Amino acid sequence: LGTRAKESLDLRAHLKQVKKEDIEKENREVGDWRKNIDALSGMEGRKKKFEG
Amino acid sequence: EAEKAADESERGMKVIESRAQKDEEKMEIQEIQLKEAKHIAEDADRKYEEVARKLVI
Amino acid sequence: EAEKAADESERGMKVIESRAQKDEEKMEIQEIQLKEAKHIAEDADRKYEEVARKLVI
Amino acid sequence: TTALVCDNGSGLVKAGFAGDDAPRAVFPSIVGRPRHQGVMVGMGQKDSYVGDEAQSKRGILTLKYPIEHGIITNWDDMEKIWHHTFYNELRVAPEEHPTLLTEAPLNPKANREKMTQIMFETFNVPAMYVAIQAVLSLYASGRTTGIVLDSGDGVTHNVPIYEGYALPHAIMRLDLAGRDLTDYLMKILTERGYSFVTTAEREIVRDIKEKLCYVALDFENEMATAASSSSLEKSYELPDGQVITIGNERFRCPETLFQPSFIGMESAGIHETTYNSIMKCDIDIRKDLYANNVLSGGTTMYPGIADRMQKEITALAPSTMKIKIIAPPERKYSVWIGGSILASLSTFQQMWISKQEYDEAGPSIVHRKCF
Amino acid sequence: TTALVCDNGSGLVKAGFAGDDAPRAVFPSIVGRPRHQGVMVGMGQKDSYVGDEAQSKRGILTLKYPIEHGIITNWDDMEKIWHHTFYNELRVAPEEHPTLLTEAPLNPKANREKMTQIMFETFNVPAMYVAIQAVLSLYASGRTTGIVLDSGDGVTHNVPIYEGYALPHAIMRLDLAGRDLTDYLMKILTERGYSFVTTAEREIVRDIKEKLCYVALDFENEMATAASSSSLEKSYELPDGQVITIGNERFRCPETLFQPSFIGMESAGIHETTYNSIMKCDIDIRKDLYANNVLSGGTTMYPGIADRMQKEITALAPSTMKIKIIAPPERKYSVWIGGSILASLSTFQQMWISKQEYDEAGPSIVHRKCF
Ligand SMILES: Nc1ncnc2c1ncn2[C@@H]1O[C@H](COP(=O)(O)OP(=O)(O)O)[C@@H](O)[C@H]1O
Ligand SMILES: Nc1ncnc2c1ncn2[C@@H]1O[C@H](COP(=O)(O)OP(=O)(O)O)[C@@H](O)[C@H]1O
Ligand SMILES: [Mg+2]
Ligand SMILES: [Mg+2]
Repeated sequence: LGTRAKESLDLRAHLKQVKKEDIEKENREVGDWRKNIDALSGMEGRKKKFEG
Repeated sequence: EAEKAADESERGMKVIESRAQKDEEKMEIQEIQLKEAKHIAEDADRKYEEVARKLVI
Repeated sequence: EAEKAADESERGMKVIESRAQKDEEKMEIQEIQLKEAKHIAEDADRKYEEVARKLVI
Repeated sequence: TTALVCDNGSGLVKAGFAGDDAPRAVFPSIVGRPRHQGVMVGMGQKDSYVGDEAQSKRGILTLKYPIEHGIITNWDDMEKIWHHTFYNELRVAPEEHPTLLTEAPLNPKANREKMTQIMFETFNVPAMYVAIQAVLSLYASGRTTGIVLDSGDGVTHNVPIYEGYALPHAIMRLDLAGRDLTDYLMKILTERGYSFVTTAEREIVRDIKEKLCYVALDFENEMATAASSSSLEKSYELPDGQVITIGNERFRCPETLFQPSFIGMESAGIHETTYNSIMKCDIDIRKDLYANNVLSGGTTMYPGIADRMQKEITALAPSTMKIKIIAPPERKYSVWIGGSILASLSTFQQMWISKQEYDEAGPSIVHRKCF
Repeated sequence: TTALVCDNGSGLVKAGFAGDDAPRAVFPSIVGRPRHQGVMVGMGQKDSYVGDEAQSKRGILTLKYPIEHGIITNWDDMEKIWHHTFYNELRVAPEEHPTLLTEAPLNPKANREKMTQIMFETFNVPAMYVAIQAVLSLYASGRTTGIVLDSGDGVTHNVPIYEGYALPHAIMRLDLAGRDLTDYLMKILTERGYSFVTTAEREIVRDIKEKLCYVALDFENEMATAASSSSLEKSYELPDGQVITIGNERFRCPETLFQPSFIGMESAGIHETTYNSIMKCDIDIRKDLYANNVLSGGTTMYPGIADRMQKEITALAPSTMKIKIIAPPERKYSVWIGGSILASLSTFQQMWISKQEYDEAGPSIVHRKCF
C-alpha cells in the first residue's frame, strides 16, 4: 500500500515541480508600463502642419 | 489595491485546493483498504465454514 | 471588473474550503472504519489458527 | 538563450518567452486591408493593419482570418502575422531564439511542412519544434494521464493520454468550435430584428457571445422558463448606443456544442464524442480517463459548462465510475502555459529540429523522428 | 548462511529464504513491453515492466509469460524475471546464497542445463540444486508415501512415491492446466456477449475464474439445474463497471479437468490419469497409494474438487480399498513449503552442486549424480 501510494506521489511530484517552479521564470509581466500624464504641458503647437 | 486583493484570494484558493486534493487521495486509499478488509472477511468465513463441515464429518 | 473578479474568486475559494472540509470528514470516518477492519481481520486469523489445530487433532 | 513559445491558434495568437506564467502579447489574428478610397493626403495610411491595430480601425477594414479550421489557407497573411508577432509585439529578432509552434491533431501534412519551411527560410530561426496542442494542455494541469478536450476557436479535438503514452487510434477531431458558434449566434439574433452582416460586425457578435451567453444545465427547462418569465433577458449596449435585449438566445448559442444538429452538422456533441473517445481505449485505463477528464481551450469558458458536461457523461457512463471534470481557472492560456513548461525542460533540450538537420533532409524532416 | 528457495513455476513466481512458513514475495511472472508511442517527455518510462508492476500498468502493455508449459521459451525474459526476483523483491545479492530451483518432471534437458548455466555464470551463485516439483509437495504434507497430483498453472503431473522410492515408470504428465482453463473460460464467455481478446483482458478472465468458478459434484444434474432455475447466476464487476452475470459457465470451465475433450485434448481427465498412474505401480503398494492421495498446486483450489475427485476414484477403484484425498488448506504454496523444509535439512547439505564441480564437468553436471 505504501509503495503504491509513493508511486503516485513521486509521479505527481515532478508534474507539480514543472507546473509551479517554472512559473518563477517570469512573473513581472503583470507590471504595466508608465502611461504618463501631460498636466497641460504638452500644448506647444499650432495648426501649421498636420500631415507630418 | 483591487488587483492585490484578487492576487491574495488566488493564493488562498490554490493552497486550499492543494489541501482538498490531498484529502481526496487519502479517501481513495481508505476506500481500497476497506475493500480489502471486506474481502478478508468473506474469505475467512468461507474457509471457516469448510473446516466446520470437515470437522463434523 | 476587478471587484467582480474578486467576488467570484472568493466564491470559488469558499467552495473549495467547504469541499475540503467534507472530504476530511469522510477521511476520518474511513479511518476509524479501517481500524475496525484490521481488528476484524486479526480476530478471523486467530479463529482460523484455532480451527486448524482442532482439525489436525 | 531563451526559447520563444509561439502558439498560432485560430482567433488569438498567444506568444511569450519560455518560463513565464502568461503569454506576453495576446492579440487577434486578423489582417484587414482598407476597402474605401481615401481622400486625405499624407495621412500615413498603410496597406494592411494586422493584429490588435485592426480591431480599432475595423470600421473601414475588411478583416479576414488567415486560419480557417486549424489549417492555414492564406500563407502570405500568416507570414505577415508571424512577422508582426516577432518584431513588434515581442521585439526580439528570430535569429537568436528557438521557436515552439503548436498544431492541431490530424492536420494536413503540407501545412506543417510549409510552416517549418517558412520558419527556417524567411525568419531564419536557429531551431523550431512543432507540438500537438493537447499534450501541452495536459502538461499545464500537472497530470500525466487524462483525456483532454481542447475546444479552441477553430477546431475541437479530444486526445486521450495514459501514463504518457498517447493513443493515436482514439483521437476524435470535430470541426465545430467558437467560430461556428459566433456564426450561429449571428444567425439567430435575426429573430429579434438585429441584423449583423459585415465582417466587422462579426466582432461585435463575438463580444456579445463572450459577455452574455452561458450553457444551460438542462435545456428543455430553460427553454420553458425563458418562454414564460422574463428573468433572463439581459441587455447590452452596441458600440453606438441602441441597446439590445437577448432573450433565450443566451443559452441557445452555446447549446450547439452538445447538439451539433442545430448548425446542420451530423456528428454528436462534445458530451458524446468524449465518451466515444474513451470507449475506444483499452478496458483497463477507462477508470483513470473517467476520473481525469480535462477541459482546455477558449470555448470551454462558458459559465456552467463544467456541470452540464459532467451530468451528460455521468448519464452515459456506467454508474460505478467516478466522473470528474478538471476545469482550471486559467483555461484560455492552458496550452501556452504547457508550452512554456515543455520548453523549459532540460530533457527536452535535444529534441529541437536543428537547422543543419533541416538542410540535410529538407522540410520533410518534421514527420521524421524529430516529430 | 541461508539458502534461497526460489520456485519458478509458471504464472506465479514464489520465493523466500529457507526455513520460513510462506514465500516472502509472490508475484506474477510476466514481462510486458509498452506498445503505444508515448508523448510525455521525462516521465521516466522504462522499456519493460516485470512482475507485479506490470499488473498495474497492464492497460498499455502487452504482457507475455516467459514460461509456456513448464519449459522456458524465452530465455532473456526469464533472466530478467530472475534478476528482478533476486534484487528487488528479496534485495539479497546472489553471490552469497545457495539456490534451490524447481522443475516439472519429464522436461527437456536443455531447459535444465541452460537454467544451471545461467545461475552459475550470470548471477554467480555459490551452489544450486534442481528438484522435482512433486517430491517437495510430498515433503510439505509430512508424509513419506502417497501419489501427488500437482496441477499447477502450466502443466499437471502425477508422481507416485512409496517409502521414499520414486517410481520413474509411473509418472503421468498431462499438459492441461490453469492456463488452458483460462483460455476455455474466455472462449465460452463469448456465448453471452462478453468478448475478451487483448492479452491484458486475459488477466480479467483469470480473476473471474478464480473468484467465481467451482467444480460440480455431478455434472449432468448441475447442467439441468442451471438450465431451469436461476440460483447459480453470480454477478461480477469489471474493472470499469458494467457488471456481468455468469450462468452455467461457472462449473463448465473447471469441468475441463475431468473431461479434456472439451478443449479438444484426447487424454483422460485428472480423475482417471491418477488411477492409471496407480495401476502401473506394483500390486502390493496400491492400498497405500489409494489411502494417501495428495493434492497440490494452485489449480486444485476450486471449491468442491476434493469431493468430485474422491467420488470419481471411488467409482473406478475396487470397492474394498479406502480412498482418501489429502487437501491441505495451504495448497498453493505446498511446493514452496516443501522446498523450504528440504533446504533446511542437515542431511541434504552435501547434495548441492558446488561451483568447482560445475567448473570441472560443465553444465551437464545436473544430469549426473548430483541430480
Ligand atoms: N470568456 C469567454 N467566454 C466565452 N467564450 C470565449 C471567452 N473567451 C474566448 N471565447 C471564445 O474562444 C475563442 C478564443 O479561443 P482560443 O482558445 O483563443 O482559440 P485558439 O485555440 O485558436 O487560441 C474566441 O473566438 C471566443 O469565441
Ligand atoms: N483460489 C483459486 N481458485 C481457483 N484457481 C486458482 C486459485 N488460485 C490460483 N488459481 C489458478 O492457479 C494458477 C496459479 O497456479 P500456481 O500453483 O501458482 O502455478 P505454479 O505451479 O506455476 O506456481 C493461476 O493461474 C490460477 O489460474
Ligand atoms: Mg488552442
Ligand atoms: Mg507448481
